[PDB]
Amino acid sequence: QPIFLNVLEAIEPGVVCAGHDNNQPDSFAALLSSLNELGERQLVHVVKWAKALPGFRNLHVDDQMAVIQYSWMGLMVFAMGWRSFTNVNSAMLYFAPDLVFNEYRMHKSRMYSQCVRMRHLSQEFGWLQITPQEFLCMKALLLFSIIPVDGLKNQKFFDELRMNYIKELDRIIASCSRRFYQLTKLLDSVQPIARELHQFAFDLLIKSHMVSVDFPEMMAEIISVQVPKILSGKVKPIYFHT
Amino acid sequence: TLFSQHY
Ligand SMILES: CC(C)(O)C(=O)Nc1ccc([N+](=O)[O-])c(C(F)(F)F)c1
Repeated sequence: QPIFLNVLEAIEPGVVCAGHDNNQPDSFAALLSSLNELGERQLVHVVKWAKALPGFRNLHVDDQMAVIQYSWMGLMVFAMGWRSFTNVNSAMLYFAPDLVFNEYRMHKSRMYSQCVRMRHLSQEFGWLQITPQEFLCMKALLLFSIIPVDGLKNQKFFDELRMNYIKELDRIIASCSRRFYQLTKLLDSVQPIARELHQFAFDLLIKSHMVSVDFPEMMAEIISVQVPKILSGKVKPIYFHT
Repeated sequence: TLFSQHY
């Protein structure tokens, strides 16, 4: 109905493949190389998607970049959670059509804890009967859920925008009041997962030269420059609940 | 940067 929902549908990215060799047996390096490549590819799509979001151009440019860089892992996790829900009912993790994790890959990548958390996130889509329209509006608000402790270059514009995305999530929800509690809670839970993924990726970047994992240039850069701001506590997420 | 050099 709203103009709003039309937009999110219209701009929602399409299928992104990882380019993985599914004929080669699994190794840590191969799996982790194909996730890194996938990361880069999905980053490109998140950037394009973000810039077409309504009111996004209102932000100062450096806020535009910052916000995407900080929130990217979360958004990925979230959409990946859904992709897994819709495509295979959360029995496995649908990173991409050519990169679907089963438990064995969960263990081999050495991200079993983090993957486990994400499968549970996928299950929540099912348990809560999340609709495609709640998913899209939730995802758009994720982009506005993580900011530097010392705020942005133009905090006001950000706050306005975030406020209006909350409102719009409220419109498409509607004792229904309790729906909001749940979704806000489900949104809150994305952050600790992205944080665990941030640490893993960081640590991995740091040993990459020595485990034969290849990092695309834009990854290495984000993971080394922006991510450590999150892990050091300069950049914190916005939680609905305490 | 490699992000602001492609934005
Ligand atoms: C940087 C690190 C290893 O590549 C990584 O976490 N990559 C990555 C790539 C893609 C996706 N995805 O959702 O499509 C995700 C994740 F969001 F699931 F965690 C992580």
